[PDB]
Amino acid sequence: FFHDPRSRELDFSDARFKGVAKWRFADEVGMEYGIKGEISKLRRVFVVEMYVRWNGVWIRALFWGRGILEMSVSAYLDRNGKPTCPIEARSCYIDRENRRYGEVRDLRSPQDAINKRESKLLHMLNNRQAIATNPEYAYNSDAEMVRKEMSKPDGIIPPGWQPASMTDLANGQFALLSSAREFIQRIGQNPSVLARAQLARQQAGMVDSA
Amino acid sequence: LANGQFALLSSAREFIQRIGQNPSVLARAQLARQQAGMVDSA
Amino acid sequence: SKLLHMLNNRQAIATNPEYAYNSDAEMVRKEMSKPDGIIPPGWQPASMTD
Amino acid sequence: MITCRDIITLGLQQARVVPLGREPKAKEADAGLTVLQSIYDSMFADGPLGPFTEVYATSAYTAQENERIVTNGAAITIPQTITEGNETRKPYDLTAIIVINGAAQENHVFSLGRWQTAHDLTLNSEAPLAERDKAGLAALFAMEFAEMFGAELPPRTTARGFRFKGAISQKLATKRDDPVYY
Amino acid sequence: MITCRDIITLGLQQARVVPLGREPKAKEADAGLTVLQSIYDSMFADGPLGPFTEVYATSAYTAQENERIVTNGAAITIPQTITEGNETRKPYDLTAIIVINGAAQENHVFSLGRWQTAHDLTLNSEAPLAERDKAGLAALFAMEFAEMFGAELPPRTTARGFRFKGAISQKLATKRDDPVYY
Amino acid sequence: MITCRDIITLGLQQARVVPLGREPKAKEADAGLTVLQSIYDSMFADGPLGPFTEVYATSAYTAQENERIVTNGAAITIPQTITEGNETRKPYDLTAIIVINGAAQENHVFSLGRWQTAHDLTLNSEAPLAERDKAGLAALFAMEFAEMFGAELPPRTTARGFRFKGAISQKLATKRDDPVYY
Repeated sequence: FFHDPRSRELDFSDARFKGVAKWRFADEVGMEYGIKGEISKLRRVFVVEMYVRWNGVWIRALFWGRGILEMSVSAYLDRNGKPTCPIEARSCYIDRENRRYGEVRDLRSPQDAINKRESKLLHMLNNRQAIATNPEYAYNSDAEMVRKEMSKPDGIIPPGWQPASMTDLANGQFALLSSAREFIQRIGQNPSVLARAQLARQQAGMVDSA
Repeated sequence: LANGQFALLSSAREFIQRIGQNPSVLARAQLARQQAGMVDSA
Repeated sequence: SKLLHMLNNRQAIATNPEYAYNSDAEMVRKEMSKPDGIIPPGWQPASMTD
Repeated sequence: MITCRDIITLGLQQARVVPLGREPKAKEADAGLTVLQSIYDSMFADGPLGPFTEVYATSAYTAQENERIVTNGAAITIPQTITEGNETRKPYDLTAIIVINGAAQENHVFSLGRWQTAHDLTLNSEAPLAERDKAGLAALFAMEFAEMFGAELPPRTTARGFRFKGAISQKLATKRDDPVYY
Repeated sequence: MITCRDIITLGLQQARVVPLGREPKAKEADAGLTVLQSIYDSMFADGPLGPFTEVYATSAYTAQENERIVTNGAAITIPQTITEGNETRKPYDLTAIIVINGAAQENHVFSLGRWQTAHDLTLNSEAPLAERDKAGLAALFAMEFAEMFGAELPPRTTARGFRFKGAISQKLATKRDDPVYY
Repeated sequence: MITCRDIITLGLQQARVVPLGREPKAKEADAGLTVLQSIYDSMFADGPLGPFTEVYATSAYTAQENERIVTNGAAITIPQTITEGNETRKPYDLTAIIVINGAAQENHVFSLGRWQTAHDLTLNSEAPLAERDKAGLAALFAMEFAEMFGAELPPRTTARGFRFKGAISQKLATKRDDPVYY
């Protein structure tokens, strides 16, 4: 679908032109409008319809990358008698500068905070960072080889290294994921999927999706 | 860091029952499934 | 966003100014805040989990 | 211009092995050069001058901050000014640049408006980053250099040198932003 | 006008190495200058004189508070009065200004109604911020300068010098606002 | 080119057994070679030069990082550049390569843009990875080599050598990535 900018309204009343802008097969275009081929099989072209208000009338035109194919006054009338467009459409929400977002423009910021606050905890509850304590018995084996021996349960650890794990500030993460598993259920997952007996959904659930 | 793993498996045994195992296998009396269970599988 | 910033970072204080003051300062406290880290001696991970 | 031999003269009469007003001899002030070279060379390798970034370009590359250049034949120019979107600033305080050809290392460090040189440090050339303090750099030198002689440094001036090592291991001079209340 | 050599004379007879009433000699009062220069120069670099702000302007710029000027050819004028919306005040107590040309640093500090100078500090020029106390600045000097000689400072007057270093590391003289009950 | 005998000369006058300016004799500077060989050979076997990977190929194989080659008759070439999808980089800092024929081990190590050799280390050949510091490698040598004589190293310079052993046991010089907030 293909409309103009500078159309503030979500019913497309203020629009000047609207069209369909498709991809077709080159067989089923040239052998439909008399254009000769390659101007192989399954070659794709880019024909595009267009309903432009050119003066008081509505011109219908359809063209491609070179030349037009047909162009005439639109055949369909309206309730006033004058020729108009048949294309009709509607958007969900509008912004100050002309954006057309939907419903899942929201539920992205509260949904990247469930996927990310889950992979942080899985990374933090398997790894034990290793600090050096005695710089004579330590500084002897290695550094990066030793902390991979602390994080797996079948390991041998040399002397002088201390397994200081980050099993703190994880109860601050569980209480911060569970604040975003609950908002994602309260702004989005209202449409009669929450489980009262036809009162907390007949007047309380269907008025937020009105 | 095993009580941090039990609290992270039990967060995935509960989501797997809430997105998938809705189709009238959860156990109200023909209200939490006649208008609440069969509208997610619509 | 204050809590998300405060529950991933552990500010590092200097304790022993001979084994510390040797590696770096700003490189060390980025090794405390990530779980796959190596920490030199002389630095103490005082976090703000209060 | 604080020369290299002013530190070794100040370092030796710091640990009270040469008297006040007399200068070191030839064998004393030529063993101190090899150990004062060693402390400056162990600061760019892996020490308080910050981590470095690997790069390998055989072209007319110009160096960035904290970047260890290991090119073989090239023209590596240390920048004087940096334009980050017409924010024409000088480089940060104490950020180093290494350029390594086949066998010759040339380190660099920018301390107070000037690129110090800090390689092949002879007995006449100026010492890098000794403009910040002169009697603090001669106490970190003479802390372990005095152990070949009998003496050792007193504790009121030993902890002076451990302040100078920590004044360049933190880079806390440049003002930074306040807490935010986000 | 408290000269530089009054501190070194007071500093040496503080640590009871020269007697009362006699003056230091030539070699004694010329090694103390290089170490009294070093403590004043290690206070503007990174020390209790506060953090500094980077700037690079090649114009007729006038300096602000706590701003390290690293211009190359310019006319940098230290301000005397500051008009913050006809609040024509003097600058705050102990706030510094650095101006750095090609190779010459000139620090500045405003202590009690006057910009002290604190660079290239010779044996005749006045010492910066010694009007606040004279026998406290000669105990911070002679605390570590006495270690080249045999003696050391007694503990009743050592802790006098650690009060003077903390009296300028806090800037707690200027009155500030009360708690608020918000 | 820092030779092997410069370390043994610096190591012996570090522990103050030979005086300043005089060189070791023949029997002293030939027992120190067998023990300086032993510390370099106990770093590739099982020590701070990282774990190694077994391989057995009898072909024209070219070596990778950290790979102990135990071929019998072959042409094993140590790589100079590595192309990981046109990321034509040099190898990492301090990563070793071992090649073992029938009875001759030849270790290798890449420290600052050059493959050091570190085998059959004679009295004229250069010491591996002594460009990083010279007076730190002579304190790890002379820490236990001085025990055959009467003396021992002082504690201000003993802890210098335990920094050099930890500066190559961590490989913390190369900059790595920040925390992520995943």
